[PDB]
Amino acid sequence: MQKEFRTSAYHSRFQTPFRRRQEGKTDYYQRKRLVTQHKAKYNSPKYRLVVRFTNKDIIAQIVSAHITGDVVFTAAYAHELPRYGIKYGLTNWSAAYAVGLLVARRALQKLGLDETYTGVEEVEGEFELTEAVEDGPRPFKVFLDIGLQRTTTGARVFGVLKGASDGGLYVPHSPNRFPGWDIEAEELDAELLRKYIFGGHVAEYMEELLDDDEEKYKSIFKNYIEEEIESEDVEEIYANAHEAIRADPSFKPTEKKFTKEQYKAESKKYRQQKLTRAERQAKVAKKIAEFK
Amino acid sequence: GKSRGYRSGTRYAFQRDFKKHGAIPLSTYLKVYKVGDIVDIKANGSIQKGMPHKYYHGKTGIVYNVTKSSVGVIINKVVGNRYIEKRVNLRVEHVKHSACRQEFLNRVKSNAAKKREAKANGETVYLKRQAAKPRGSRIISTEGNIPQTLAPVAYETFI
Amino acid sequence: ARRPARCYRYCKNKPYPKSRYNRAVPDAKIRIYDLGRKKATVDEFPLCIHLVSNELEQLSSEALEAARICANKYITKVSGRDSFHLRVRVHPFHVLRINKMQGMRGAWGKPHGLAARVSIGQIIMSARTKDSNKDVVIEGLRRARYKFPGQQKIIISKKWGFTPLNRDEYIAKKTNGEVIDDGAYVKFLSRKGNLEANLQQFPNYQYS
Amino acid sequence: SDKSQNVMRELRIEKLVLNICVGESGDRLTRAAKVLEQLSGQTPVQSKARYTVRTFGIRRNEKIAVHVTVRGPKAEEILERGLKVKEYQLRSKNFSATGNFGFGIDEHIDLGIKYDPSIGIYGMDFYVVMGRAGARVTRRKRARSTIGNSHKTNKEDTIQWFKTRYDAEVLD
RNA sequence: GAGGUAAAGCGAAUGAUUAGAAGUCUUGGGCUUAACUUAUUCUCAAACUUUAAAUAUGUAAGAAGUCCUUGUUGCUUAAUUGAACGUGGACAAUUGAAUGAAGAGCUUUUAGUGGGCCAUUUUUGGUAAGCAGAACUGGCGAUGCGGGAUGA
RNA sequence: CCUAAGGGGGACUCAUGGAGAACAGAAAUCUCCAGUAGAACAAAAGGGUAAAAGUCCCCUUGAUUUUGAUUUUCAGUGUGAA
RNA sequence: GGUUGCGGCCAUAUCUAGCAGAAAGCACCGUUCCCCGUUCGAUCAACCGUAGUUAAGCUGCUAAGAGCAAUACCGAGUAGUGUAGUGGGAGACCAUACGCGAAACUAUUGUGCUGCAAUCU
Ligand SMILES: [Mg+2]
Ligand SMILES: [Mg+2]
Ligand SMILES: [Mg+2]
Ligand SMILES: [Mg+2]
Ligand SMILES: [Mg+2]
Ligand SMILES: [Mg+2]
Ligand SMILES: [Mg+2]
Ligand SMILES: [Mg+2]
Ligand SMILES: [Mg+2]
Ligand SMILES: [Mg+2]
Ligand SMILES: [Mg+2]
Ligand SMILES: [Mg+2]
Ligand SMILES: [Mg+2]
Ligand SMILES: [Mg+2]
Ligand SMILES: [Mg+2]
Ligand SMILES: [Mg+2]
Ligand SMILES: [Mg+2]
Ligand SMILES: [Mg+2]
Ligand SMILES: [Mg+2]
Ligand SMILES: [Mg+2]
Repeated sequence: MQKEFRTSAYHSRFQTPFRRRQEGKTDYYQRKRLVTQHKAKYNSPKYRLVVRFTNKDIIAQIVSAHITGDVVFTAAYAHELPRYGIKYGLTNWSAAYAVGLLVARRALQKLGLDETYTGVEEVEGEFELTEAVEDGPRPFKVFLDIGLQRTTTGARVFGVLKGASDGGLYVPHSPNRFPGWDIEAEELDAELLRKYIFGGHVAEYMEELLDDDEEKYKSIFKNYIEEEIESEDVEEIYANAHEAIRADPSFKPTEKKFTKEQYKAESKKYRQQKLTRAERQAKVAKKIAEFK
Repeated sequence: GKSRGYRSGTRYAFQRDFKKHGAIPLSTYLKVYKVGDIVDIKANGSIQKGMPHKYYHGKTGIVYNVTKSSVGVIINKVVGNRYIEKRVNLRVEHVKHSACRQEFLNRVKSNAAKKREAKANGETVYLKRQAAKPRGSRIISTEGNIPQTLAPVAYETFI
Repeated sequence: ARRPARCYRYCKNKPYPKSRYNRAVPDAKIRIYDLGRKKATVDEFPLCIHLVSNELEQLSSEALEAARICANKYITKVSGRDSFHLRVRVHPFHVLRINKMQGMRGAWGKPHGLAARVSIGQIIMSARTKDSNKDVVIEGLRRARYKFPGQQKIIISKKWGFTPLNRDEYIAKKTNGEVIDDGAYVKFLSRKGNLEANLQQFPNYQYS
Repeated sequence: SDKSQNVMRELRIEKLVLNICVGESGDRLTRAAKVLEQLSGQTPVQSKARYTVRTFGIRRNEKIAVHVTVRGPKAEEILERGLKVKEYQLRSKNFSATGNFGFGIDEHIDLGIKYDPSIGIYGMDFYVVMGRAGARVTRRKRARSTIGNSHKTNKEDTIQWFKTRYDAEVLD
């Protein structure tokens, strides 16, 4: 009764979007605004702090874009944190802060700007930007790229922001998206921000849940229970981790249990292979014959 | 009433290519232009800022100025009995590097390499390009290729 | 009313069709393009005879109507109304203009009539019939030729009816099960697409 | 693999939407909103007419209808309270091809709430959107995709699930 | 490099359009007609189009070039990065396609003119016109001479 | 003609069709699916635009100051506009 | 080789209908004290990685698949066209000479390639 829509003309005239837009992964509007560089700064690249959250991991990368593809400068993942002493809550706002601090320290070590631009060595939660030192190189400038993730006051991407800013990178930002920002009275409550930096919210949940719902405390905070980690010593886990991250921010790759060839040979066993033209012609001939 | 507006007659010139509408791929914004570069001008209809006039659509020129998002291009236009130097400000979406530079610069590199190697081998080489010359003599073998005789065909109607 | 056709014989202007730009255009005199037994199957009328243009020219809708009527009347009178299927292959889509119906000021004309722009070798009329009805169909077209200006040729087609296949390739594809009826026309077998649907639609398909 | 008796293929209610399309604006619509807030415990939202129709007495952007969306156990409670009014007998023609179903009560006191002369009686519309786990794929911002054909909810599956879960009847 | 005219296309979008056939009417009436849907069919577009010429058109084919080394700045870079302009060094007449070149470049000053017309080809209005209006070129005007008997 | 129909940011996706829901029916409101834009973008027409240039929301005055360069029409004068 | 993050070109990558998927990743998935946003913790925010699952997403494979791309003793040196004649023809138009040269059609083949970082039976 109604016209069939998916005609051959519909498919012929359909213009498919960009591959990574159809994947729903790249916002090319924002990407153009982030990447495009002043034409009189000819080959000087703009550096992005790409911050992406998965269900289990925090990915922070410093990236510059080129015609053949993006090039990673350094990268810090949340699963590197256990090396530094954070094994649980690998997606906290505080885990985000630690990852941002780690990527900042690693980038500055790679560049050579360690003694200059140390950052906020005494984290009190105050809003601060990395100021340049007179008669010295300017701080490494990086712009935050949160991708498709929504901008909300209290979001974890700005946790990675705050960690990277305190780590010595100059990343331009405002404090009105941090946890503890009073929108009515436009000032930042640094006490609550420091709480979030050192897992204060998580510790308060532990304390509030333990005396109200012990069974839920046992299921949600199992790993802490078998690790004998209470609320009062939650903060120290981060406070030490910070210090260790500043002590040795260098990247240590995981020792690989197999070689590239072994990985490839194992994976190739589970990969279906395309039928040859002759094979599918033979299948067609067989189906015709069995159709008589 | 005659109409001679800025974009008159650009109905097809300023159209996007079929199945090529929408966002600009970012290699356009990643290319680097220096003063003295030779660039083609091709208006992109989806960017209306910094758009060239229809005369410069399809022209090639020299970059003379580099600004935040644009380049200044020098074009020579015939006005009566002489050329006038025109200075056009174009956003980089309407600009592309000219491919004639890389070919001539490659012939320069190849000539330098051939001349130095010929000097190393102690011989001489001629570097001037040559037009296609008439072909030389040749012998056509007919083993397996004995000439087939054709004739004009009679008239037929095929409808 | 109507000027002599000589005033509009030649394709001097660009095509001027009905559009959103000219709207008050009269109708063509020809409205019927298929006559005779238009529902006959392809196998019933193997012989095709064409009236072909040897002119780059314009034919009015009035001439198209007159020739259609003349050919139809003669062929139905001599051989019966169901012994043929006549098709007029040119549609008048070009609007002629008339000025008088001051001086040369504002002389852009008003729609006056419709004409078909025909090329050299363009088919004007096609008549599919049986072989035994050749001389009749030919004389029907030869009479219709008088209603047209210029030179036209009566050409006996090499093909089966209104199909694009010769009278031997059609028989080969018919005995090979590659042709099925579609009412007045046929559908041909394709070696592309869904194999099962192709086989179902052409059951007698002797695959090689 | 691809086993139909998988845990994640379980049908369950996504949302229940309660609609009262009072044809006018003002006191009647306000009292209908009061009824909806009473039943659901949630502030309802008023919908405006998309265009003007003189026959129906509505105009564009005039607040006409009121509706509310409930999810979870509260949706289940309201749905079974309404199925009591329907005496657990829907029609085969109450289920859409996409696996959703709906019915409409005519008096809101049949649901089991107290009647007030000031409020009056409003009829009400119930619609239940069915869905399995993984529907977040079609609603999330990043990497949004479509649901595979086998994981989709359809009319036959929804009818069978309704008959099993409510011991009710679907009048074919 | 650019182009969207000729051609082509319409079982490709838009718009126009001839004919049957098979289904659905469940939201048309009296087996029936008419609607739609599906696969087909005839014919079209200066102000339609996926495609797309020929002719015409932009740029380049070096010494003011290419490569190597390292100076200036308040611009620019996280930078010791660049941008521009440079010092110093190497590559010599096949110095980097053809053909031609009563030489190239530059300046001042002033006359007449600012009714045009014709032919081929492209082309608009008009039934057409030794009609009216455009495109490119060549002519007449401004030009005699041989031919078209005669004739811008 | 417009204090937004200007500027910035964010969120959302349009025309239309199908299948469903009391009154409710061809057209009210609700839901899902399909939907390359077949919608919309002040006004002619053409071009352009889909995580937007469209719809809705938040904040605003870059519709500000200074005087040069350039493009179009062009005599390479003015005006307008960019 | 698989996978993820960020990409380049932007369908050989899209679309429809099926099937398979080890490891890790990704994902769905669980919860609402806290920052935050909603008619609705569905989306968005936060928390746990603890209770579960490859069902879906994703990836690959299948189809005389639609589409798309490429190629060509396919059509066709056809249509068109630059240049020429005191060529033909009443004309409409056409042929010839020196050059350039399509589109549809037909057939065949293919169905993402790839850069940086990290990771994995
Ligand atoms: Mg954004
Ligand atoms: Mg174009
Ligand atoms: Mg503007
Ligand atoms: Mg004319
Ligand atoms: Mg044009
Ligand atoms: Mg044409
Ligand atoms: Mg074509
Ligand atoms: Mg068409
Ligand atoms: Mg004078
Ligand atoms: Mg004068
Ligand atoms: Mg005068
Ligand atoms: Mg004179
Ligand atoms: Mg003379
Ligand atoms: Mg003489
Ligand atoms: Mg004479
Ligand atoms: Mg606007
Ligand atoms: Mg605004
Ligand atoms: Mg926006
Ligand atoms: Mg000027
Ligand atoms: Mg001006």
